[PDB]
Amino acid sequence: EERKKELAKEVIETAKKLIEKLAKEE
Amino acid sequence: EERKKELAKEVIETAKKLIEKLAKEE
Amino acid sequence: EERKKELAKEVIETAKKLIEKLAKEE
Amino acid sequence: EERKKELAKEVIETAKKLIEKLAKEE
Amino acid sequence: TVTFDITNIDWETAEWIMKHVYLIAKKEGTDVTFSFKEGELQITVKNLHEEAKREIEKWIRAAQLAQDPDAESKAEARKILNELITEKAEELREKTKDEEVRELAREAARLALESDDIEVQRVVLKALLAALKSKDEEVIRLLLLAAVLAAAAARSGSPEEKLEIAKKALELAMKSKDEEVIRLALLAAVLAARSDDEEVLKKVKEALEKMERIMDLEDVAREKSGSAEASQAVKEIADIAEEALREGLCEVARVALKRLFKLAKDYPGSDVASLAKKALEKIAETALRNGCKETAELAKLLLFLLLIIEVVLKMGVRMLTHRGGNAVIVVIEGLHPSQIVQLMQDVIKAAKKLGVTVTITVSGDIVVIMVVVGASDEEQEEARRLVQEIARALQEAKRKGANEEQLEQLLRELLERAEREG
Amino acid sequence: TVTFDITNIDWETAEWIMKHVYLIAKKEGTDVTFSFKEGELQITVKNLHEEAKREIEKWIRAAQLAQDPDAESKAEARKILNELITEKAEELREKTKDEEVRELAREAARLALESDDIEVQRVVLKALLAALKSKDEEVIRLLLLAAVLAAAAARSGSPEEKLEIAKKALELAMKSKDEEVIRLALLAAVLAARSDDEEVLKKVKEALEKMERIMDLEDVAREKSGSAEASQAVKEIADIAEEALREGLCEVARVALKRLFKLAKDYPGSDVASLAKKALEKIAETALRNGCKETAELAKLLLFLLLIIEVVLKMGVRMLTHRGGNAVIVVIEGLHPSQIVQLMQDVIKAAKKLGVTVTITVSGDIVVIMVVVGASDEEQEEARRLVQEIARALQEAKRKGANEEQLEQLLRELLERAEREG
Amino acid sequence: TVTFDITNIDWETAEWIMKHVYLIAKKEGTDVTFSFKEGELQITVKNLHEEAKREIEKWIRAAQLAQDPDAESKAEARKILNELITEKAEELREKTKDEEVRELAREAARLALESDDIEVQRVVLKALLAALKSKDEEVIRLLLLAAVLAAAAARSGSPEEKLEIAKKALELAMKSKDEEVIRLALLAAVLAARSDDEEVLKKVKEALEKMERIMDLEDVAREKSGSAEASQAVKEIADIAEEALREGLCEVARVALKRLFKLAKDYPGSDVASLAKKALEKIAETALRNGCKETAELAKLLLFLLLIIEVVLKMGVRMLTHRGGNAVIVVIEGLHPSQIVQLMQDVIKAAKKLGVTVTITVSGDIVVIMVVVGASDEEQEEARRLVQEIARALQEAKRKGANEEQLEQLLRELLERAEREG
Amino acid sequence: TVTFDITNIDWETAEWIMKHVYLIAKKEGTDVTFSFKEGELQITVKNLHEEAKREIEKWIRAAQLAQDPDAESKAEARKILNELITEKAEELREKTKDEEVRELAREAARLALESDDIEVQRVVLKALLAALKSKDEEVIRLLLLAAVLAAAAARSGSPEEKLEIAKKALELAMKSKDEEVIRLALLAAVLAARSDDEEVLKKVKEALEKMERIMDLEDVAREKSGSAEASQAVKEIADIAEEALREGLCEVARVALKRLFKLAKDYPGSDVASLAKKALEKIAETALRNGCKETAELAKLLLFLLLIIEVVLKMGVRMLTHRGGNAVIVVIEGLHPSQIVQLMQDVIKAAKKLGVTVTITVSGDIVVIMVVVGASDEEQEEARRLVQEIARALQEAKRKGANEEQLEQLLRELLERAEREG
Repeated sequence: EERKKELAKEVIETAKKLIEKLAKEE
Repeated sequence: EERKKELAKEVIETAKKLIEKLAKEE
Repeated sequence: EERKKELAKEVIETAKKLIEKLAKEE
Repeated sequence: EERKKELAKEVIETAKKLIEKLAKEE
Repeated sequence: TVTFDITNIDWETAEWIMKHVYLIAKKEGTDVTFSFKEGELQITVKNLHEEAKREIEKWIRAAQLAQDPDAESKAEARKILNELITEKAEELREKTKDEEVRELAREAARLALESDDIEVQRVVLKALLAALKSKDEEVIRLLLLAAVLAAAAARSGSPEEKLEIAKKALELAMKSKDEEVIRLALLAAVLAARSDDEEVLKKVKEALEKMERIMDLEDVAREKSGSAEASQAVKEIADIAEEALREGLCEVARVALKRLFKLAKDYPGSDVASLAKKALEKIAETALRNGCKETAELAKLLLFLLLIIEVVLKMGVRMLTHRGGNAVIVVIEGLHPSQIVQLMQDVIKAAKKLGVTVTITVSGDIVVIMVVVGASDEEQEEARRLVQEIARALQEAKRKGANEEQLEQLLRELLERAEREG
Repeated sequence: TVTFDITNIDWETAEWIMKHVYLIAKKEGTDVTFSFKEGELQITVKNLHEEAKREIEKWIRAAQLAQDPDAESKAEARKILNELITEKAEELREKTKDEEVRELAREAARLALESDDIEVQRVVLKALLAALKSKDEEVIRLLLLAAVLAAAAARSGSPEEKLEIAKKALELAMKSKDEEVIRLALLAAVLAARSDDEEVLKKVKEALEKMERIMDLEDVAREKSGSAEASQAVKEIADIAEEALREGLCEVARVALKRLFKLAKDYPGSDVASLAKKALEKIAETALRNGCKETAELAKLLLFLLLIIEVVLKMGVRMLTHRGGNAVIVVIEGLHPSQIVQLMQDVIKAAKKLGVTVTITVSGDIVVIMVVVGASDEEQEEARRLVQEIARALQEAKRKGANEEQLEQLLRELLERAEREG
Repeated sequence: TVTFDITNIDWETAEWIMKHVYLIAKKEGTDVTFSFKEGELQITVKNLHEEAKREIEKWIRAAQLAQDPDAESKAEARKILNELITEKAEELREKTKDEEVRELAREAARLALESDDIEVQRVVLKALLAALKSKDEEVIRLLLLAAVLAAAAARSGSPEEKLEIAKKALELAMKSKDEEVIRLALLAAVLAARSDDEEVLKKVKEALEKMERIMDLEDVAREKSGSAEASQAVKEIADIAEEALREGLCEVARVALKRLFKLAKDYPGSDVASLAKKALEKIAETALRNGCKETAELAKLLLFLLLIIEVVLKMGVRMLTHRGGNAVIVVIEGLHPSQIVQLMQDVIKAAKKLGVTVTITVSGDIVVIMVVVGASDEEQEEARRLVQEIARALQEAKRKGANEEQLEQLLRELLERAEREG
Repeated sequence: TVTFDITNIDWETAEWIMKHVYLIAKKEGTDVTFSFKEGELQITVKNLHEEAKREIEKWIRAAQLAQDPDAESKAEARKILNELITEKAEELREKTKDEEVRELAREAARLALESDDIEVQRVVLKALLAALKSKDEEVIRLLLLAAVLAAAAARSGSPEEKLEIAKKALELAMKSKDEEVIRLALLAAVLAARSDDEEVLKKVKEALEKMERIMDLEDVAREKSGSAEASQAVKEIADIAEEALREGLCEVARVALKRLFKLAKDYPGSDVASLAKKALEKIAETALRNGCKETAELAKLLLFLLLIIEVVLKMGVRMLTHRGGNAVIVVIEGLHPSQIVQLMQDVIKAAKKLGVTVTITVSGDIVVIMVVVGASDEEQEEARRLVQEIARALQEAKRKGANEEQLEQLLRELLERAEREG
């Protein structure tokens, strides 16, 4: 499980960062 | 014949070009 | 006596200078 | 005669020029 | 004044609460004070409306119970999080105006309700909190596609293949600078994350990496511009575009076409741009040999668009440019009569090469050009009606005294009219 | 709206159609749409007048019949081309005012009527369309001279010498940028084209060759300015002016004079210009020894203009400047009183060298100068009256508060008056 | 007119007379003439008031009798100068507001009364005259501290150690530009001058030397910034701050913090500033371990202040930067919503390490931040009131349309209100 | 209009005619035309008055008579030229206020009437014509002195040394840019030209040589400024000032002082200027020890003037800096109160060595300084009255809103008032 839990946190963080990137030009 | 036809086409083209060159100015 | 009289004049003159240096920025 | 006659011409011309310079700079 | 007070709060929970509260206060149009300690948070708001007060209370309760080591508190947190998420997801439905966006929204809410993980739930909530503010329904598509992708990839039974696909796709989305590419990547990744078919996963993972190769080559070509290395990279971009057409995943070829078009547009008259036009022709020929209609039409479209941009730059005049699914329009302004003749001359000089249907309209000191391909005779006659109407609207507005910035706005409103008359 | 359509049409034929149709639509002040395919052309216009509609319909008909491989269609095209050409040639008569231009137009239509070739007819048609556009009659003279030269050189059964001459002259006109040289070259070529004497052909060909030598030498001198190579080019220009005078080909000498004058005006204070001034004196003496009055005085005339320009640059002020066939005028304003005395002294100093008959007039803060040569006592007294009237008009225009742009046109209107009180 | 006339006057006496006379005439708003010789001075004023005329007469009388070789004349001068000192000191006592100044003024007049020397009396007069003109009660405190220090060191029968201390301090004040440090140095020197314990003299002399080492290293670091030598000098400044804490020399420890803070603020983002922040943490930890409470709080304040300044520079926005005793405030205006969210991360991220009590308030498009430490929770609640009222006032000031200069003044008037509500 | 016609005229005669006639037309404020040939001149004038017509006619008659080979024509030329000269010399009289200028005019007319030479008489007429145009009676003094010098040196029986002296003096009058030096040279030359005694000739020739040495050294020092050669040249200029004072001449010493003063004022604060100030004190000491009162006082004046200028430049403030005979004045404007006291102190710091009688007056934001030397104490009291009045007028004018140029004019009007109240 641990590698998947880390990859999930990486996906979530990347998604938060992407939500910021999509928002910040608006 | 053929060289005269070419020279005529060159004259004609140069005339069309010169006509445009003149018409541009005033 | 004399070295103290000199030091006192140097103090007084430095105080004069400092008074001007304080006042100048107002 | 000759050096005097030329000196007179040179003086008179210098004066003519000086008169114009004095008129210009006022 | 209205006040909140939040005991035994862990720092990461504290670093949440203010963010959400501030966004609600900025929605309600009210001022706020916040104060922080190790283990405690205090907040006060000007005369907060009870509906927002209840939502802030719900969030505060959820935050404490999400921190709490008790499993029943974490279960109640999952419930309140999904409850708030469901209300926000519902709040988006009436606001949104595209049915595929409404499908994506409903799917996101459903995926969140199936999700075991409060952190997934919170980023889905963050996406919805962005979407509710967002100005562009296409940015809402990007947001919700990212939300869906995160949720659907993060699932408790998800293969590492799906997680790798999502990571590649999101990194490509973060690296990219053109929203259209982000869409084409994320959509394929969402289709993979929805599916369970390992062939679809494999195809999408290769396609995303081929998009990454394209993206990286464009970065290399751009940042090293004015070089034999950039000139070599043009060939390699075009050759990956050719491989993409030979494989038939032609949505990535649409990416590669657009990447070449950006490079060509960004460096006029260059040897790079001179290579790019010749490449775009071979890519068009390759797309015609493979019958990939929208892609082939896109290659023609980009070619003609480069040519009118090149005519405009050689004339040194003002122009405006906008784009659509099966046509291009370019508007020329202040064109001198000899340049009206010469632009007309050059439009034909382009047309008799490319084979496009094309229409040109002259009014006042404006010329409107429209180009279209693959459409029927009747759709082309309606496009002919539209370009004539676009010229009428533009020149009659300019006659009514429309300023340059108002005509620049008007092309957006006319592009919307051209969708509304569909 | 009004609409037309055209079938099985060649691309080159379509290019000729659109240009000519657009010109008619712009002449009628109306908006247009065109649309293209390989083989077809749709045209639409706002509310086109029946007469312009008939002209466009005739031209479309003629275009199809001019594409058509049937000789009887091409015969009807030759007829309708001649018809349209003839109507345009008539349209030019009332607009034009110089009788030499009216003769050139009349003769051009006559030369067109003899022609076997639709592309000669096209040249004639384009020239006449340009003349109808033209604001300036001297451009009309240049246009018509080119038309005449094209037709008169193009004729069935022509010597190759005429074609070679025409090519040399038109290539010179394409290279050159001094309108009087173009006129002098084309006029000589038109006389050669209208004549059939091989000695006239030979003379004009050597003359055009030497005109071109001088033109090339001016490019060499100008682009190599500040060098011994530019000094060598001045020496050759001067010695070619001596050749031109020894050959009696006085138009060439007229060219050579201006070719020095441009260099002298463009590079003030230089050794190059200092050589050119000395050359113009050599050329003046060389011309006085041969007795061609126009060139012989023109060398003096240019010299005095250079001398005024030199002292006016030493005063550091802008001037009006103009021209006539036997006189020159320069006007100065705001000049300091000591500089008025100096300019006076210098103008007399210039005359004391060149022997040019001269007059100077001063009013307000305005100095008007006129020089005149070879004119009789009565023509000189009329010129004296005129320069005094020019001073009155210029001072009354300064009483109206006129800026120099209006004064340069007022000197044109006063030059017209001078040629029309006589 | 009014006129004065003075004879057998020595050149230094002449310099003495004019300067104060002009300052009196400028105080009375009246025009003047002076005229000079070897041995004579005459002065004329527009219609001077008899009371000011009597002051000029007293000053003149004192000047002559202070020049006079007769001891009884010099005694009469000592009496007139003491009379003027007493009058001006009483004027200062009425005019002033600060109780420490109202202590210092009385004490200075007392030291002058003890004095034997016209020259001390004259600089005492210059100080008092500067104080009567002075704008700031703290500049009056600096002036009077210098006056006291001069007098208390000058007294007859003093040890040379007091003179050396005074000389060191007054040289340090002439070298420096940092007002608060000058205050701290002079205060310590005044306490040493008033005391008679040779250990207190020794301690203050070592302290003033370490203040001087601290200023010298600050000059090295500031003027040689970006060098490895300046990068070394940071470590020296910090280690001397650690000496100051190990020795418990409380005022100079406060000095040393402010020196590092200035360097960091003047060279943001640098390696030098990166060393300085780490040093300030080291010094803060050292101050916490040694129980130097007010100094430790000052170090913590300066840390948080740098962190806000540097995240504000990363935001690239205008701010109001201000200060007070044992609390810090910064205000931001026009901040982007995403930067509000980022600040709402960063402030909390800073607090998580630094351990402060902190408050942040958002109103309209203004953010007010306040930080406080060591205060009891009721004083923290009054600070919480104050920051909210500071936001209310600043919002109302932007609602009144106030520019930042008036806001920085409003923060002074709010700082004074916060002291007066104490 | 009126017309004139002038047969068989030589070119130099014709050049002389227009130069006069244009100046008459410009004096009459009227429009004109002129026309020129080999051997003939014609002139036409607007609205010409009969008295001016008679002047022009006399000039033209005289021009013919001065060209004629006949001695009886040249006698009538002398008569008519002397008649015009006499009438214009009479026209000059009541233009003037200064009786020395009236005596110069009276003597110029006498010298011309006594003269044999047309060429002198014409240039004398040009000088008188320039004097009529002149604005400044000091420039009239220069003009007339040059005229007198030319005439007095040109005399038919003259020693040849006088022609050399006149040439040397006029060459300096042309080389210089300092009207006071031009006067000093020309006056000495006129006194020489008048002399029956060769000792005066010898003295003046050597004096003009030393004036030349001084002027040439200033060119060396200026064009090589900042060099060791310029630094050496300063010493040598001062050595000629020592030659002059050893030779008892105050006149050339004024020149030498002025040339140093110019160098100092044109290169403030420099090592060159630092040598110059020290030299000016050496020259002052030398002049005092030799009893050369006028130039000794001038050295004092220029010394203090440099010191005021340099303390002003060290303060960076505006001043005004007019001069008079045997006194110096400087006005300081916008001076900050600390600078007011400091400048007043610096005036003492100068006076304490220089020993000059000095008065300083302060009003509003204006300081007026005046210095005087060698005057009786009643003249010093009138100077005191004047400086006080100058301060009143200046500050009342600035209170009345007077600008820089208006106050600059007021110092001219006050400088005249200081002579008109004498």
